[PDB]
Amino acid sequence: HHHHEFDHLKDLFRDRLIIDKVQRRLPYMFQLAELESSRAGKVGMEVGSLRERIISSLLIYKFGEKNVETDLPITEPEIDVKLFGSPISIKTITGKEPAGVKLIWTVDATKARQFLETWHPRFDLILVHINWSSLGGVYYIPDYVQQRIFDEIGKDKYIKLPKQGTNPRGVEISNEALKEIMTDEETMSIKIEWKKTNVQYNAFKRWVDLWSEG
Amino acid sequence: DHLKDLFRDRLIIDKVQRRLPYMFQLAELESSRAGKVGMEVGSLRERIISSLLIYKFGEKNVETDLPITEPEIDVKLFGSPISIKTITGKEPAGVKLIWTVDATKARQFLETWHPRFDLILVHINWSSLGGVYYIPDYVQQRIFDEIGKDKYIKLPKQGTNPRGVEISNEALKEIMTDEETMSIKIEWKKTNVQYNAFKRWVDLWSEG
DNA sequence: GTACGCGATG
DNA sequence: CATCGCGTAC
Ligand SMILES: [Cl-]
Ligand SMILES: [Cl-]
Ligand code: NA
Ligand code: NA
Repeated sequence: HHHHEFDHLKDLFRDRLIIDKVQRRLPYMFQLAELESSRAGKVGMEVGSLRERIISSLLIYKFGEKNVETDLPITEPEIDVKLFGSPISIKTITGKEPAGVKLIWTVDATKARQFLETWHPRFDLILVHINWSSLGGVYYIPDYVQQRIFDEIGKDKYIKLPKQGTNPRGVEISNEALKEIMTDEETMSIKIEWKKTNVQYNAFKRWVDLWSEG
Repeated sequence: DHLKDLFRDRLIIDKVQRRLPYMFQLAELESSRAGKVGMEVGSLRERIISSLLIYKFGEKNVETDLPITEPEIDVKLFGSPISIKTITGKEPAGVKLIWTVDATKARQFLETWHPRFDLILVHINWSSLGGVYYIPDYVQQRIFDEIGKDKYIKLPKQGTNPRGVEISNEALKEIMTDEETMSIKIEWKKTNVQYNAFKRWVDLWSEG
């Protein structure tokens, strides 16, 4: 179709046109996502679900709709999209460096410990490190990189349980494990300067107009 | 806060009955994956209800500038906080008062919380009958006073993977069916509407 | 009944 | 160190 771009993830990350489009436009697209996922200028966690659409759409752009399977139930653990049948986890995180990234959105103490004792990395990860007005990047972290680090340090150092007596939102990858998987030689990245654009937008207008018309 | 006006104005009621299902269907279409609806649909439904308030009562009288992580309060109407909640089913069940699963913090909530704010509860029942309910703070408080915190508030069940502290189904039934609660009946009829979530973004990648 | 998605911000 | 939003479906 007319919106097609003229180890598949390796190919994506080395494609010069993809690199240029991501560097030039990912900030703008992510800014539209946040403008649609906020209230009083504060961004909701649900922005992640919209950013995920944007990243899956990059895959469709390069590889074609026939080769990207987006039809995964929204509550599926980990896997967000498949590329030529191969599962991909997408994660997004804002900060000077990524911190506190979740592996599962479970807070119950018993279920969290069950996860710690059973989970290991299985899926290729696309991690977007957002750092507004500064430098971040998008990272392709192969399943085997995650497995290497997990094998080396063990579950008890890789996985951080929710802290009891606080109000958290899930089981996290440890900050040390995250930094190690992001910086492995076999991890690929596109660096991004997250420059903001003067784009505005009132979330309520569409709906007020639908109430008012006719 | 004049919310009773919305529930007594025949003309606005008619627009709500004719248009709420369509708008809520769009919200679901934009909050799904593989045709399964995400919890975040509630945040978009809330925007639709706040917009109804803006239309009925005026921009000047509806404050929407509340942080997205504010507990309970979603909007203010003539200065008065309003909680908006949405729920799908044959009857409303398992509705959250706070999105805390931690056992200790959930207990603390149980021990300290009481109803304070007017509630707009939207009961969605696709292809059947539901409604929009205005449940005044005083109705919630009266039921809470009669049955007590331990019958009104349901703690997250330990050893399961839930999402928060709930109003009990007993309490929800009582506040919904109270004589002083007002409602607009809604026939939740689906409309033929085509939409693809990814198209916008694929097209922007191509244009970019 | 019980499974589960999405991180930003004090 | 910590705080909090949003229910569906299975
Ligand atoms: Cl991960
Ligand atoms: Cl309530
Ligand atoms: Na994800
Ligand atoms: Na709400």
